[PDB]
Amino acid sequence: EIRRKLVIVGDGACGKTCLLIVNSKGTFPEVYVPTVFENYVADVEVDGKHVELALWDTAGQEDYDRLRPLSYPDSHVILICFAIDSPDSLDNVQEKWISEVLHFCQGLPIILVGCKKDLRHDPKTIEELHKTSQKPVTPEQGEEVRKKIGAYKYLECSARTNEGVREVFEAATRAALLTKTH
Ligand SMILES: Nc1nc2c(ncn2[C@@H]2O[C@H](COP(=O)(O)OP(=O)(O)OP(O)(O)=S)[C@@H](O)[C@H]2O)c(=O)[nH]1
Ligand SMILES: [Mg+2]
Repeated sequence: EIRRKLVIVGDGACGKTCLLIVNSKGTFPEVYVPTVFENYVADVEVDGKHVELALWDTAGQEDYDRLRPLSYPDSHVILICFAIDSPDSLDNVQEKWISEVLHFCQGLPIILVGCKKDLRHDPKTIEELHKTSQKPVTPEQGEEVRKKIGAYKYLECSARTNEGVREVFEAATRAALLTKTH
């Protein structure tokens, strides 16, 4: 039995829990419950190998800054997430999340994950951001941040539509199988 540990971090409401549950359970949560700390598990098949990937969900809320790092030890891959309909959430990837991850997870592969990809072209979302002179995050913007934080890959996904959800955890599992070779 091959076992690896994934930890997902990023701003509150950036869409971490919905990504984990859609990958592992296969249904979008009908109701929104802010996370404190939860652990899931998913069978991931990449390159003929079956990996039991432990999904360590964390609190994006800054009120839970203190106890969040208890999730990090013995991690094999880190997903730092942001919401594509929130440029501010991509800022916090650089301003908060990379500093924390690097304090506790020296030498790990990081996948930068743009969540809520379905909201980029959402006419409702575009109109609402345009009111505050904001635009949804572009793939080029995520690509530059990926490069600046030294993230291995940048992947865009939508838990809502299940677009690019599998590609996130397949890349994460491959990365985790390199981090530890036993
Ligand atoms: N449109 C869209 N909405 C999403 C998606 N994923 C999550 N959401 C919405 O965003 C909100 C936050 O979802 P959630 O996954 O709980 O964020 P989180 O990062 O876990 O939030 P927290 O526990 O750190 S406070 C919810 O209202 C949910 O419906 C997505 O892929 N597309
Ligand atoms: Mg959550």
